[PDB]
Amino acid sequence: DPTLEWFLSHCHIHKYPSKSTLIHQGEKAETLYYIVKGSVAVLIKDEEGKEMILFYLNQGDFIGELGLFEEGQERSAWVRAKTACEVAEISYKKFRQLIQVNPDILMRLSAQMARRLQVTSEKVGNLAFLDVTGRIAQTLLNLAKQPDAMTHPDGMQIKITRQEIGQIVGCSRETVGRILKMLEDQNLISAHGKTIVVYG
Amino acid sequence: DPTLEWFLSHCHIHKYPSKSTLIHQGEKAETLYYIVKGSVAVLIKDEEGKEMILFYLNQGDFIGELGLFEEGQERSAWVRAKTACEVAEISYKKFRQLIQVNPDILMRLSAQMARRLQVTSEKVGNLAFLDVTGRIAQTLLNLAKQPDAMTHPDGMQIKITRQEIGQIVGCSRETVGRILKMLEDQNLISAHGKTIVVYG
Ligand SMILES: Nc1ncnc2c1ncn2[C@@H]1O[C@@H]2COP(=O)(O)O[C@H]2[C@H]1O
Ligand SMILES: Nc1ncnc2c1ncn2[C@@H]1O[C@@H]2COP(=O)(O)O[C@H]2[C@H]1O
Repeated sequence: DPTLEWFLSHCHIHKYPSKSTLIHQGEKAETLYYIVKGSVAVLIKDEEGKEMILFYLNQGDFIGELGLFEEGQERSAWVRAKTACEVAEISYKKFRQLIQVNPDILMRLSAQMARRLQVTSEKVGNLAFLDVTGRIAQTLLNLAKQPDAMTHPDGMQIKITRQEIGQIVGCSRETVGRILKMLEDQNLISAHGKTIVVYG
Repeated sequence: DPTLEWFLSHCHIHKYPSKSTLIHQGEKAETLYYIVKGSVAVLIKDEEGKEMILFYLNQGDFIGELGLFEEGQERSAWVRAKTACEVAEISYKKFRQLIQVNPDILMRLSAQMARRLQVTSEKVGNLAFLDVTGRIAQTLLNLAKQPDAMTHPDGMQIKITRQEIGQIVGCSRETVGRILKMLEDQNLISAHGKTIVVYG
C-alpha cells in the first residue's frame, strides 16, 4: 500500500503501553494519529465518573481526526490503549498539505468517519428503543458480528468481560451478570469464564 | 463561494415539497445531495415504526454522503423534508472526479461529517446518562439556542409539538406532556398550544 507508506513516512511513530491515555477529552486538538499496531477504546464520562465505551479502534484506524476541519477544537472524547500500541502522529497542517498532494488519504480517513457515524447512530437507536435486556442482547449480537468472533457449532463465540459489556451498554457489571444469566436460561446464549457463545 | 458554485454547476437541482421523503433507509446508495434551500430531518425507526430524529439539516448541508467511500452501501437513515426544499444531486462517480480536481470540496463535506459525529456522540452520552427529564429539559434549552427562537420577556420562545419533542428525546408524546406540565409547575417553563417559553 504505497499510499499508506507515503502517509506514514511523514508521521512520527510512538509507543504507548497498555492502559495509557493517548487522548484526553478537552485538550486542544492539533494532531492526527493512526494506529500502526494495537487497539484502543474511545470513551466518554458521566458526571459520576462512570465511563462509557463509544468505540473500539484497531490497526489501520485514524484517531483524533475530529478537530481537523476547524481550528480551536477540543478533543471530543478520551482514547485509551487496551493493548500496547504503535501510533503514528502528524500535525493537522502537515496532513492538510498531504491532502492537497493526494486526496486519497482524506478519502480513507473520511471512509472511517462515515462508518463511525453509521455505527454511532445505530447505538443511539439501541439506547432509545431498547430496554436493558435488549441493549445487552444487541451488544452480544454486534460483537458476534466482529471479525475476531470465532465460529462455534451452536453459534458465534466472543470473549469479553462483564465489566466491558457494562461499559458498552451503560450498566453495572452486576446488572450485566444477572442479565447474562437470564439469557443463558432462555437458551439464547452460553457463558464461561470470559467467553460467551451467542446462538446465531 | 466559488468552490460551492463550481460544485453546484455539476449537480442537477430538484425541488421536494414539504413532507416528501428524499432518502429511504435501505435504498442502494450511489448519489450525494446538497441542500441549496430548505430543511430536512434525518430519522431512524424501531421495529414498531416509531420514529426518532437523529439530526436536522439545513441550507449548506450535504446529505446522503455516508455511502460515498465504499460501494454497495445502503442508506443508513430516512431523510424527510420539513420545509419545501431545493436539493442539488450528483453521482458518487462524478463527485469523486470533482475531488481529484479540487479536494476542498471533500474537506467541506468531511467537516460536516466531523460535526455530525461529535453531536451524535453527545446524543449517545445523553441517552446513556440522563433521565427523560434531564433530556427533555436539555432539548428545550437546545431549541432555545436555535436561530429561529424568538426573544421573550421571560426567556426564549420556541414552537414545537409534544410529538416532535418526543421524537427527539426518545419518549412518548404522553410522557412529554406530563414532564412539560412538571417543568411548568417548577416555574422553569411556560406552555401554550404549540408554543413554549423557556424562562430565564
Ligand atoms: N462516536 C465515535 N466513534 C468512533 N470514534 C470516535 C467517536 N467519538 C470520538 N471518537 C474518536 O475520539 C477521538 C478523540 O479526539 P478528537 O475529537 O480529536 O477525534 C476523536 C475521534 O477520533
Ligand atoms: N447521525 C447522523 N447525523 C447527521 N446526518 C445523519 C446521521 N445519520 C444519518 N445521516 C444522514 O442520513 C443520510 C441517509 O443515507 P446515507 O447513509 O447515504 O447518508 C446519511 C447522512 O447524510
